[PDB]
Amino acid sequence: PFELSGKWITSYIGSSDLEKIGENAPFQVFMRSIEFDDKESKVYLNFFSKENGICEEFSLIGTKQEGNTYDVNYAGNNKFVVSYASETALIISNINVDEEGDKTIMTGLLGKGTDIEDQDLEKFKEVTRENGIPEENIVNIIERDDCPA
Amino acid sequence: ELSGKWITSYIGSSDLEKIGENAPFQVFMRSIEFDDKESKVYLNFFSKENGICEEFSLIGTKQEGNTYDVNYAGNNKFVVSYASETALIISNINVDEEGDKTIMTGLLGKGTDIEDQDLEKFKEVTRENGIPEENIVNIIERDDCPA
Repeated sequence: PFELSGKWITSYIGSSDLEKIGENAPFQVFMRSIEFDDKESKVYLNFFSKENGICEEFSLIGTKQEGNTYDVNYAGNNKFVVSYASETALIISNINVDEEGDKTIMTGLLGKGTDIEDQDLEKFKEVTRENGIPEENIVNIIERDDCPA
Repeated sequence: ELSGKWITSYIGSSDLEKIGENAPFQVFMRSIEFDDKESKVYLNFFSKENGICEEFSLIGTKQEGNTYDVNYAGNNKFVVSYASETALIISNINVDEEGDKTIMTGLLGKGTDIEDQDLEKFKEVTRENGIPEENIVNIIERDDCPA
């Protein structure tokens, strides 16, 4: 029986728009935890993000929708899905439509800490590729995560 | 109401090396939801690597006819060849990285039982996709993944 809730840190993130994941951008998200409240059809996301160089913590709440989709507001409108889940990893696929109306598909490999299992990385790279996102559009987040645990 | 939980029974492939153990298409279905209003399909299942189970949640979009496009270990295009209350036969065309096309078939169920007639319709749809009877593997025998 898989436990999806608990501690989750971001390892890598891929994006179809490089403007959304660079330094201090809205989507260079350093995850800390995700909680799935299936009874109340919600999801609780806690993470850090840099703005003007300093770490800023977030606590959002998303509502479960059609299929395995999750709706959440943050730098536009998001609809994310957990494309993969194993005892060591979680791979999220997300679609953002910012305030301007531009659509960006993103992906992320989350884990239990700073130690990556290449098996989960290959799956993450395979999902990223399927979303038509190129390898040069992948950023290592563990090397950039200097925010508080 | 062809929407609900569906477990894999048998799977047949034109490349036997794809449905083998620790292989990508050795899929242990859990649920399939068909959203007609929004024109989409939702697959929820497991697979295996180094003996460990891995959950997958995919989204596919309806196309011309009854074909659906969904990404998983390459680009797929499947059809629900047959659909009754006890079974769901799926024909699938997978095109991986190398561009290596593979034809597949899957018999889905509700629990542990398999009716002789659905099993039969499955073998008939299989032979119809140009797939040898040898290339059929029993998938419920090895489904020890979580419920």
